[PDB]
Amino acid sequence: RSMEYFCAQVQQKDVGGRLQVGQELLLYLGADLEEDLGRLGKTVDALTGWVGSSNYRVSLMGLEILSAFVDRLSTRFKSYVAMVIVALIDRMGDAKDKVRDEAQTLILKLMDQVAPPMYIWEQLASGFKHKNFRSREGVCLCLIETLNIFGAQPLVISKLIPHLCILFGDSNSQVRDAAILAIVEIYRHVGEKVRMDLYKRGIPPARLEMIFAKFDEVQS
Repeated sequence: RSMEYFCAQVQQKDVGGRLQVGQELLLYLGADLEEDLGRLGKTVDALTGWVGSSNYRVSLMGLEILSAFVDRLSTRFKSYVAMVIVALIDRMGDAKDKVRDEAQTLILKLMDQVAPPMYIWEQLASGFKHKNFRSREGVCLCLIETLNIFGAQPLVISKLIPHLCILFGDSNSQVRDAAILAIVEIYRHVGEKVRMDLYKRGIPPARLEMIFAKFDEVQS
């Protein structure tokens, strides 16, 4: 079976058959894919739709298939990053823990295998303002993981800080706390110049004092 075949199958109106279609595609990926670039794009497009699904089995299966496409395409997946990242930001807001986790894992995989971490972050940073509080928390958690896996050298820290500053004021404690963890982890990697930066961000004084208390407690 071929790409023409899978392109048609993943676009079926009958969603009920997505798991069966997906399993076949997964086996196929594991085993031309790139003989028609248009068809490859339409297939990835459709699977990005599957990631959207409220059925966790389908969203997970879409994530697995996209992950397999990343394994086989590497930097040739770059053209799909924009739309995949939008879907991933939404998915990080999913009610189901495993789904949120697999969404985050794929985002990190893009930074490892498809394009430099900052290229991904230029798109991913849009998620900081998403109107799902779980998505907002997830973007912060991605930043922490990015530092844990790739370090701070690949990123332009000054473009990420202002987003965290907004999230210090979030309506949810879990989002504020994740943003705080993220800024403190930036501090761990970059050092005292992060304090210098944070004085120029318009942060209210009592909040800034609180952030610097967290910095003082960085290893205590």
